[PDB]
Amino acid sequence: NAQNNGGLDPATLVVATVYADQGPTAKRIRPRAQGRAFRIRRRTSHITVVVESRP
Amino acid sequence: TLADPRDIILAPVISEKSYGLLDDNVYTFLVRPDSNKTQIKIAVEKIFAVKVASVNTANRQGKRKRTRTGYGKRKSTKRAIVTLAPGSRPIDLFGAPA
Amino acid sequence: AVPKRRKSRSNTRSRRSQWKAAKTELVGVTVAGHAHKVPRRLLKAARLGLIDFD
Amino acid sequence: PKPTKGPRLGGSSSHQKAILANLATSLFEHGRITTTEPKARALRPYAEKLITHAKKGALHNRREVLKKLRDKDVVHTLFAEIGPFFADRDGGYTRIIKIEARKGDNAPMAVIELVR
Amino acid sequence: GKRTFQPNNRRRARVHGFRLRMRTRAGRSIVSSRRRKGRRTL
RNA sequence: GGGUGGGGGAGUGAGAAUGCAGGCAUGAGUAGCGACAAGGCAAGUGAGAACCUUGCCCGCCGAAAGACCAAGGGUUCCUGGGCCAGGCCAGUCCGCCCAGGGUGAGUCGGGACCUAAGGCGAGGCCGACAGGCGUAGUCGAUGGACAACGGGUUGAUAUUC
RNA sequence: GGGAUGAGCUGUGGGUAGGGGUGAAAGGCCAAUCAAACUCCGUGAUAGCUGGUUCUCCCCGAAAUGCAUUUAGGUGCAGC
Ligand SMILES: [Mg+2]
Ligand SMILES: [Mg+2]
Ligand SMILES: [Mg+2]
Ligand SMILES: [Mg+2]
Ligand SMILES: [Mg+2]
Ligand SMILES: [Mg+2]
Ligand SMILES: [Mg+2]
Ligand SMILES: [Mg+2]
Ligand SMILES: [Mg+2]
Ligand SMILES: [Mg+2]
Ligand SMILES: [Mg+2]
Ligand SMILES: [Mg+2]
Ligand SMILES: [Mg+2]
Ligand SMILES: [Mg+2]
Ligand SMILES: [Mg+2]
Ligand SMILES: [Mg+2]
Ligand SMILES: [Mg+2]
Ligand SMILES: [Mg+2]
Ligand SMILES: [Mg+2]
Ligand SMILES: [Mg+2]
Ligand SMILES: [Mg+2]
Ligand SMILES: [Mg+2]
Ligand SMILES: [Mg+2]
Ligand SMILES: [Mg+2]
Ligand SMILES: [Mg+2]
Ligand SMILES: [Mg+2]
Ligand SMILES: [Mg+2]
Ligand SMILES: [Mg+2]
Ligand SMILES: [Mg+2]
Ligand SMILES: [Mg+2]
Ligand SMILES: [Mg+2]
Ligand SMILES: [Mg+2]
Ligand SMILES: [Mg+2]
Repeated sequence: NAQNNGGLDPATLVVATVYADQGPTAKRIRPRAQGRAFRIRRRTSHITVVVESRP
Repeated sequence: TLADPRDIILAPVISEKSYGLLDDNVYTFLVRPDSNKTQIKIAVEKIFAVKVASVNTANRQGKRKRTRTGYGKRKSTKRAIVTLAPGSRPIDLFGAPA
Repeated sequence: AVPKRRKSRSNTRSRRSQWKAAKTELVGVTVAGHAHKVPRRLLKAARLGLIDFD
Repeated sequence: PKPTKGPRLGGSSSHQKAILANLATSLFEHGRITTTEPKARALRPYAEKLITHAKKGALHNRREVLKKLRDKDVVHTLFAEIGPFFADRDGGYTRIIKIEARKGDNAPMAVIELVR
Repeated sequence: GKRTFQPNNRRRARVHGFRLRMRTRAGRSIVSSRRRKGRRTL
């Protein structure tokens, strides 16, 4: 995106900020011993990257 | 009031197996699900003016399908496989040459 | 044994921060005129062309 | 050779015997094998000793090799080509090269092959 | 290690079926009350 | 959609009930990933392969872990697709998802034949009512009687074609 | 480890139902529940017992004693 949309130089790009936030969580069931039922969480992420051009 | 032989036979069956049996001169029809073999044989003879050696039948249940949250079922059907006498005129299905 | 109390934020974070990936070191390789970087243990494979740089 | 220190490959040691023999057969048949690094490191001296028997090349050596290998085609090719090819080299008939690990279990991989 | 439910369609019908429910006034009331509640199956 | 004032009326105020519902933490990137038969190499496919396909080695069962039924299940069978859910990992694979196709009987297993235990039971007897029991009768196989064998063929049926 | 031609084991079909059944008898079993099953209704059973009871400020401010009690961890009257 930086090189195409912004017309920047790829050799100057540095990963300025990057982080991973939480997405929605799906819930499942794992059967355990003696009629117990435990919950299993399927987590997802939102990953955000901001590259910037600087000498 | 009056009975017509054409109310028993609904449609031909169009498939690879059916096309394979056309080469043998055996025809497959969907019949009304409460008819019997003798009735189907009489009806075919009357309609297509042809000799019939034997008629075989089979029921088939409908498939279950789910659309939004719960299953739904298709209709059950009864197929009739009709083999002609050895030397009778072929039946022209008018669009099923095989 | 069961945990008697829930851990405070500070105590949870002290132990949680020590779970981390170790970073491997990369050295330069010139194969087929192009320059790449591979871990030093894969130098022979890179020079013989057994490494797939995708 | 020197026995394994620690748990054997593939479970028991009756399995390790077969693993080593199969790896040796494949190596002599193809000249080059890709496998996990521990298996290749365990294979190296095992295969070098068979090559030494083939270099000696008598009927007793052939019987001794047939003790471990079961593929007569590979025995024949080892006694006809690999032995005479290495007649002028004093050990070090194989070479191990490390490769990128594989997905699934991140097992380290290596290739073992004869020198030429 | 045998469990309580051993399916058998003929026995299920002969023990809980429509013709059995309709043979006694208690079963007739059961069918009527399931109708009143609006059940799919009686 | 609100403010202020005179009045009127309240499902009018929560921190606690091992309270109820929903979302989310701590334990914690921890336990576990379900038999003590065992996997490996080469090639392929593919964006991606420990697990999919092909070949060859190796190993296990073999009074079964092989081959047929009954009950039960209900399309899970075959072909062509699919790959964000599921499969205790991954998956290009699948008993998962989508579409289409697929089950052919005078003789096989049942009915249209027979009855057993038992059930229902015209009249009937008994019982304040509700109802109980039962004759004639009629149902009720797990039993009796009664006619087919061998080969071939499809991706999927075959003592059925 | 016990029995393994017997008072055997087992399939299919049937019968006995709650103060009732069945029991080579242990109060055992009768759908993971049995010194009287389960469901719905009476029903929002009752509990001298345990718990809970939600905004504010101003004034005053105790008792844990007597008598009686199928009473003594409850209540009535007095005292405060
Ligand atoms: Mg269970
Ligand atoms: Mg009409
Ligand atoms: Mg025929
Ligand atoms: Mg039929
Ligand atoms: Mg489907
Ligand atoms: Mg040792
Ligand atoms: Mg291990
Ligand atoms: Mg042994
Ligand atoms: Mg307001
Ligand atoms: Mg007002
Ligand atoms: Mg309120
Ligand atoms: Mg609150
Ligand atoms: Mg609370
Ligand atoms: Mg711990
Ligand atoms: Mg573990
Ligand atoms: Mg497993
Ligand atoms: Mg490969
Ligand atoms: Mg399949
Ligand atoms: Mg998937
Ligand atoms: Mg997965
Ligand atoms: Mg009467
Ligand atoms: Mg009666
Ligand atoms: Mg009778
Ligand atoms: Mg009958
Ligand atoms: Mg029978
Ligand atoms: Mg088949
Ligand atoms: Mg019964
Ligand atoms: Mg006692
Ligand atoms: Mg019980
Ligand atoms: Mg009772
Ligand atoms: Mg009682
Ligand atoms: Mg009352
Ligand atoms: Mg004061």
